[PDB]
Amino acid sequence: IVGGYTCGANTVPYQVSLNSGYHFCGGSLINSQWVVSAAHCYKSGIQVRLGEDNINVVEGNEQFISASKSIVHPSYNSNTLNNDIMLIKLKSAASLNSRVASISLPTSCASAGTQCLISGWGNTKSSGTSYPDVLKCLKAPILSDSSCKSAYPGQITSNMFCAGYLEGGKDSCQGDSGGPVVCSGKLQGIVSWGSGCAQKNKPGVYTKVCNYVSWIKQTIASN
Ligand SMILES: *P(=O)(O)[C@@H](NC(=O)OCc1ccccc1)c1ccc(C(=N)N)cc1
Ligand SMILES: [Ca+2]
Repeated sequence: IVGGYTCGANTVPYQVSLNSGYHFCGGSLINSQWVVSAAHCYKSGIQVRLGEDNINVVEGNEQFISASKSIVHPSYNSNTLNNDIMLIKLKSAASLNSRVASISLPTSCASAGTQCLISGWGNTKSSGTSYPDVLKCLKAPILSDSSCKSAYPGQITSNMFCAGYLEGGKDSCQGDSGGPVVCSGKLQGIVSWGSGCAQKNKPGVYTKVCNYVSWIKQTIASN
């Protein structure tokens, strides 16, 4: 996160760190045994890390649980990033408590103008490269389908929305992928792509999670 602020230890109880020896992506816990993230973050050997604030230090509230499985969206296109969503079932269920908690799924899509919260451990600088330790947060608005298309002619599908500031200066960045965009308590977006980070007229682009609620629900009922 570029241009955001330090969240405060465990104030985003649903934020997940995906680690394969090092944090490579973020995620969102959606129930005792499942995490949603971006399908562009798939690889094998993922250990979900819940209860994290500083990812380089054991501070006491973590649950590190290996992935028993991952299901990348059947229609994921890595080239276009259309359908950038994947589900991660945990080896063991997590103990949910005030500091470790699941986010609820959307029953409706959020519209343009709705302010959300994007969080992650990704790069903070659009200057010399710098990765943090503790979770950064950014409050930011979903933009209009039209400004988003105007900003990326030809690349925005119906499962994509933009969120951010066309002025530049605040955005998500490398390493933030797969993590949350929560608006009014609902996980509405998954951090997916953008052109550079925090640049003028190039906002963050997010998987429109409301489009997948049915697939998610059906997958968790059978896996
Ligand atoms: P994420 O992996 O942290 C990152 N996306 C990533 O680099 O891969 C997708 C990609 C597709 C096409 C060209 C480049 C990258 C990411 C997430 C959010 C932003 C952002 N500016 N909001 C940037 C990169
Ligand atoms: Ca930690």
